[PDB]
Amino acid sequence: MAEELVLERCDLELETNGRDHHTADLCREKLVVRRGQPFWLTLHFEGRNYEASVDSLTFSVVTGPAPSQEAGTKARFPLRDAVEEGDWTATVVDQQDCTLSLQLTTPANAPIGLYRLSLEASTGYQGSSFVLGHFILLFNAWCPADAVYLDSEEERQEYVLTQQGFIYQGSAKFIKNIPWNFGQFEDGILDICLILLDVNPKFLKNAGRDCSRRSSPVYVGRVVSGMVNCNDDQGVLLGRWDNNYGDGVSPMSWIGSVDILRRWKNHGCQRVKYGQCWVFAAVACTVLRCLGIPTRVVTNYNSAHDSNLLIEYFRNSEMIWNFHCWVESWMTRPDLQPGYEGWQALDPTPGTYCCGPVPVRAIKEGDLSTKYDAPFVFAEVNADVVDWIQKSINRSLIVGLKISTKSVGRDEREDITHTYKYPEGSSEEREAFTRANHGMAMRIRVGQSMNMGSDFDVFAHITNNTAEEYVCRLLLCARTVSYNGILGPECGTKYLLNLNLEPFSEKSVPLCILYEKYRDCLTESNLIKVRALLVEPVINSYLLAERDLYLENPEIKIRILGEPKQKRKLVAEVSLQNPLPVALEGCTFTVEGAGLTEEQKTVEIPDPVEAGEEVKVRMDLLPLHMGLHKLVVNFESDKLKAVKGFRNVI
Amino acid sequence: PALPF
Ligand SMILES: [Cl-]
Repeated sequence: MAEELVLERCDLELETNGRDHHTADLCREKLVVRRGQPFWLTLHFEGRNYEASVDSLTFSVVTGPAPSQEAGTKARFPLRDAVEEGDWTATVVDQQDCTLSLQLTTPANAPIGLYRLSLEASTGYQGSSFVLGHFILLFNAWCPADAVYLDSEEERQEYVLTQQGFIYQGSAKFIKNIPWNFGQFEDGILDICLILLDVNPKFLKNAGRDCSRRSSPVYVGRVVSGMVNCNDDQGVLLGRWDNNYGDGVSPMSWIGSVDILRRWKNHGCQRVKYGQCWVFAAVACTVLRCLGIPTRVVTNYNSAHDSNLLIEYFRNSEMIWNFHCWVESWMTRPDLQPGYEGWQALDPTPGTYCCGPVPVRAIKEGDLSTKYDAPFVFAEVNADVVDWIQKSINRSLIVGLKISTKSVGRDEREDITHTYKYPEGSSEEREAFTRANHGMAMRIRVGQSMNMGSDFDVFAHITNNTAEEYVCRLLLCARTVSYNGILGPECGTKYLLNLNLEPFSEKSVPLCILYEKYRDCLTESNLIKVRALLVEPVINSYLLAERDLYLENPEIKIRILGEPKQKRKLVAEVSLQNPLPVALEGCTFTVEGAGLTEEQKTVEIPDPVEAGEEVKVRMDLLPLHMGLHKLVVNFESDKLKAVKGFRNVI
Repeated sequence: PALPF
């Protein structure tokens, strides 16, 4: 006899839900709730109320464009007293005259996103399915069973609910706290974040699978990361670092994420102008916090001291900056080995999805095979630099300084450097350097000898003594250097982007030093400083090698014409061979030496001397005494001055 | 600004 039920309306209970699910701000118009936790609907009925003996109620939920039960994006479940742990359930908690209070639970591993809720009221012989409305399901750091679980309320407040923090800029020794409006709970943001997901490459590739996988805070974090700065047009931000931001808004101008998200949407999801590391991280932080993943912005600082070849190498992507900001998020990592639950580093700055998430403990341990993108993060806080100048650690460049983040629930900076790096020179810091960078050595060489005037080769002689092939970058350059420390213009430069070093091998990499280059930029030193920088860019380890080079003057040949008796009868033969490729003008000798002459014989030359063309002169000597005697010569030219020489006699 | 060394 019993008639089917007619729903008057469905109360979403936005207040008590917003309160219990910590989504009070996101529940202005619409129900948003977190997973793994009961929420409340109240059915108002027109006429007869629910009677458990008569009516059988089923609910259906779908999320995304291709829901399926196997993928977790669809679920059907009854209304009944027995409530299973970790499943989609609905049960009654109150029943008055007209109303029926329901309590719904979602799995703690339920996919996040927008859901359509349907009800099927079957009364005896009949039934009628229809839509109730929509709830949005978020990540739940309060839920012990959730992967993003976080056991400290103060931390939950900080890394999820707090909508302002500090982003640290400046330098290692002058840190500045810049305040920031994350505004993850402002009008529109939640929807815009949801859009960001539904435009992501993996969603286009396979929308159904994508929505399924948004159960994983790893997956979402990875997706949240590479979408803030995409190489696509769909990405949120456009980077620019050349103080030329007149086209759009200046990276330094922004004080919040919110306005960037809106601009991006309101203009067909097109790159906002412009951003830099810390703007990307803030945007990622906002998006992540909004979706319920505990997140924070961090700043790592670097410092570089003395035109050291490193500074030169960079002065003219994966480079070394004054500082760099990325985000860390909080989740378990059952995709990895045990014990990597906790902070995971994510880098939304330039799978296209890079970088992360990767455990921060994996970086400190140097377990660089841990997914995702461990070497890239490791590179951001580790640079090994070594000199040779005949090993000798160089400190012209320090990376991994004062890694900083806002302290929990206070207007203060928290130094988190210890989480990334072991103490310098510790058993652990070395133990971990090993695990990372599983004999490599380089020097400068000349081979044949060097003459002022002549062109000649210098070699970066690199030796892979180990069993591992490396792919290195090589800068090999030469400048003139002064007796009193100054450095002159370039007189030889060879850059090599790709230099492979096959195991247990060597290379001698030539650079040509041309007269034409050095000749007019030289000083009386005759000093060329050759310098090789060898970059292994994966580990971010460097080998420096430098060597100074003296361009010797041409020898003066001296011969003893006559006989060596303790009497007289001697003559001098003194020759120089011009080593230049040019007319050597206004040539003269001087010769003298006590015991051989008492008349310094200056002889001038009217004939300019050519390249290779030598120049002999003569002088008559009247020796006097018996013992050892040394003749002494000087030579002068227009463009070649003060070349000496001597010769012993008896 | 974020500055390259
Ligand atoms: Cl199905």
